[PDB]
Amino acid sequence: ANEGDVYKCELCGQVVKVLEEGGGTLVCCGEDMVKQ
Amino acid sequence: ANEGDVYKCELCGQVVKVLEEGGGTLVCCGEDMVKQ
Repeated sequence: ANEGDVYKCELCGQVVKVLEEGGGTLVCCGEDMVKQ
Repeated sequence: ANEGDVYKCELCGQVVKVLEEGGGTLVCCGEDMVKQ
């Protein structure tokens, strides 16, 4: 994901902002978080 | 996780901040992110 990017969990509605970018895929509730 | 909380992946260094709180556990590189 990228810096400044905002991700959401469609299962629980948790939302995060990417502060430091890295090559891993962000996961929550065992599903891929969705880029906003 | 809580609003304003910061999480990091110890494998790829990806750093996120929680904008909206949910009950799920944040995962990256298939591992639980660490609460900073």
